[PDB]
Amino acid sequence: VARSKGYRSKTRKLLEKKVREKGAIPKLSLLMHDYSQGEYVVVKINPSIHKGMPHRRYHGKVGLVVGKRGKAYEVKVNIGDKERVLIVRPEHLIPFN
Amino acid sequence: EVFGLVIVERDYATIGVLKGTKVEVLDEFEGFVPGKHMMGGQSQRRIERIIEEMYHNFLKEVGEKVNQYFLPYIEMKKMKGILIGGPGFAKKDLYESDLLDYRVKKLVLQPLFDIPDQGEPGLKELIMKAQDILKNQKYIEVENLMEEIKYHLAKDDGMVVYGLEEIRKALQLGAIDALIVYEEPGSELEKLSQEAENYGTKVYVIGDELPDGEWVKKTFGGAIGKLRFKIY
Amino acid sequence: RPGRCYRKFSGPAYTRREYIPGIPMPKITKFVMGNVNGDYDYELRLITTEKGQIRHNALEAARVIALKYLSKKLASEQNFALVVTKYPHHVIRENKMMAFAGADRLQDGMRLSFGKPIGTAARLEKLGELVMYVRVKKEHLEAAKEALKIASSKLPIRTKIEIS
RNA sequence: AAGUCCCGGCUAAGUGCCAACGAAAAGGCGUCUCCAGCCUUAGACAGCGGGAAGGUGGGCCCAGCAGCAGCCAUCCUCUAAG
RNA sequence: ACCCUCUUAAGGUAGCCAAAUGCCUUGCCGGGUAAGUUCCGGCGCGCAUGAAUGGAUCAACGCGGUCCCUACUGUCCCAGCCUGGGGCCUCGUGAACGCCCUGAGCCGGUGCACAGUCCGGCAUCUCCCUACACCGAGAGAAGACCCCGUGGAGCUUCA
RNA sequence: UGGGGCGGCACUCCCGCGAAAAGAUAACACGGGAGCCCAAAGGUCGGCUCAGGCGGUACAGAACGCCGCCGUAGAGCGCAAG
RNA sequence: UUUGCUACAUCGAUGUCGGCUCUUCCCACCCUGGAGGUGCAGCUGCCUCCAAGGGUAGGGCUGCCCGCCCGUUAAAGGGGAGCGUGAGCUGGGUUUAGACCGUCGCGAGACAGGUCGGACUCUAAGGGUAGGGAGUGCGGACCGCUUGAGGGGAAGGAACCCC
Repeated sequence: VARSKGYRSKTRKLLEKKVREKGAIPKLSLLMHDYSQGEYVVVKINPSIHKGMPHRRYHGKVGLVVGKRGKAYEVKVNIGDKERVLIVRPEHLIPFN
Repeated sequence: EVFGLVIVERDYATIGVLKGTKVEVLDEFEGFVPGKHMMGGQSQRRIERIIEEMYHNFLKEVGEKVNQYFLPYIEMKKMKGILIGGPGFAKKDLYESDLLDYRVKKLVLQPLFDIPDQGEPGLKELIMKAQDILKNQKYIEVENLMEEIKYHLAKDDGMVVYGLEEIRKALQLGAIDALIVYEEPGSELEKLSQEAENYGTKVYVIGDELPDGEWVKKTFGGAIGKLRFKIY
Repeated sequence: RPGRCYRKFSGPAYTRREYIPGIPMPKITKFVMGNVNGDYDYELRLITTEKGQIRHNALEAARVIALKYLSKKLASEQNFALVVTKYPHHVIRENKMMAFAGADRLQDGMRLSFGKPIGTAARLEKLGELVMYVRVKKEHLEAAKEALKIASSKLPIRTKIEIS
């Protein structure tokens, strides 16, 4: 049988949360930084924040910030040879390096 | 004694035991062997597979159920023979296959019988048909003992004791292995038989039904026994 | 069915009872015999030397023969403790449909070939796993080697005997 | 076409002379090798002659089993000996 | 045998049967044979007998199906001898099919898994006549079986 | 479509596993679901803490109400699974 | 040597059951030959090992194969060769077209159920085999007599009776 291609399929363990990270958002110090254009970020999905959540295929990728729309950011990521632009809420981002 | 009774058909089997003159049913079960019409494959080559395969699956549980009910009786050495009957070739296929235990298969008395019915009426039919066989199977030790007794008498080795007075002498020492007592109610022979069982001596009670009984009564007065060891 | 069919590994471990309906009861029911907590000198063991599977039929026959031999020597509750360690967790299954459903022009051949459970087995995934051991005093060391040798004859995997 | 090449060992079956290609559990002190443990010139193992045993063949049960037929203990005339 | 209920109105009467109709199945008992899965008679758990969808029933008739007996015989045990016309040898007339090739002895292998031709062996002097058909996966016909094609044709009806 | 047929629907969609710690990945493989329900079971603001257990109380009982102690979730969140 | 599983080869065809005829092979030994054990006194049994040189027949029933049965036999073993062999036969079975019955289907029609009737083509290039004639070589033309490398064989097998 071929697999169902829902939005959150084959994510039983990617969207786990370890016992010491559970609860409504713990880390506020990452949210106190305002990314400017040209910065590098890492797309890290937060399983407990259900707004502005990216797709499984982008978890752990490194993007470049190119703009801002509201409270969410426009991030340019490479998948293969293709450029893709995402709009991600800052709860799903960490700075790179 | 106990005699095993089995009636087997293509889809029905019955298991029973003959305890003296009593007939007791142990298990009756069906097998669901279908035919060519409720099929199925609509192919000649493989329709005949099922009809010849759950036919065998049914025979497998008949043999398995026979083993469970008959093996306990064998271990106490209480069964003397097994009679198998039934219509068709079901009895032949069961007897000549590996589905019976060798202990059970060794006790099956030839030949197989044709019985039309199942259940308790069918079991009584099987016993009636085999009355000739059970006549020979009921007295074997007696026939074996008389030959052995006759051999010892000619050798003049003193292994056989006869006479009411001398038997009582050997009974007290527990030297009589087997004592054949002629059937005579109200006489010393019956009283002697009852006492003899107390010393471990196996007792065989015979009468006019056996041609050798007349020989015992005419010669030894109806009392004769085999000695475990020489006395004098 | 010959034991060469279910002696080798074919697939993963198949144990989860909640996703597997209709598993037959194993032949082994008693795994510890004798008087454990008795005072014993020797603690000799039966150790495999290969990887494979042991059907629950082989595991129960190797146990009856060993218990009868030791009980034949002196007694039952007396100074011996017979213990079989592995439990048959794995479930072995047979494509029985070759028997019935393979001849109705039903899903015959290899069509719908996932099999149905027929019994259980003990996976032996390491080299040198303990299968049985027996504890006796010093006067019975010889009747204890022979019990484990006779039992080793009814098991599919090659084994040794170790004394300690 | 190119070694009847060199050294240390094994096999007696024509085993073998097979990368992909043809054999299992079990048995063999057949022969070759490495580890254990236990006895040895205060005479080991095997063998050979003798002592090779006595109260008693004690016994319970038994005409009698006078180890060894149904349960079982356990004492020295003793020393180069039981 | 009698009464009540449901499918859907009623619930197989007279007869007949293991039938040219009975799956189980070579049904069971008898006849016939030394020996009878066929045949005859009887029985009737009739998968799935039955009344103009015609039931039971055979006098006469049959280049209809089946079983038995007598007679008779080369059908056989088990083959033999004889005759006419061919075949065989000679004169005259005078075709057809097989044909990559002429290179086709055989055994074990290789390889789409059964080689005349390849590998390893063992064999093998050339030509001609009669006889035999085992092999050449022998010759003869774009397989009727089976499946496929958004190919047909005739028939049917509740498409 | 392990020939076709009969069966089933692996013919649209969702969850786990198959799946080999990025991504992609097949089976007439395994374990199951959807084709809706709700004017609140939707929006926001405030207060509170759940299942289970222990001690004391008339009817009161394992399980009514009251007074206290513990309880990381062992509850609930329309419906499968995560 | 069964029955399945797979779908590699053959669809501008490798004639598809059984029987008869004829040939050969395997051994996992039914009888015949050798040796042993036995709960082997003798006769008869049962079992183990070697061994494939010879044998393994006649009938009733069924299209069969299997199987059951009759009278014997030393025994009346079991398998392979494209389930050996239809350019050798046969044509009972099976699978065309005609027809009857039962069940099923509104029908046309179906069955894997029963029954009656239903075609068997060919002149042998090559090989092989069975026999019969010439030639060249050995070795100038002829007449006569031989040997015994090699090759084949089952040339014999078995039972009953006497002492």
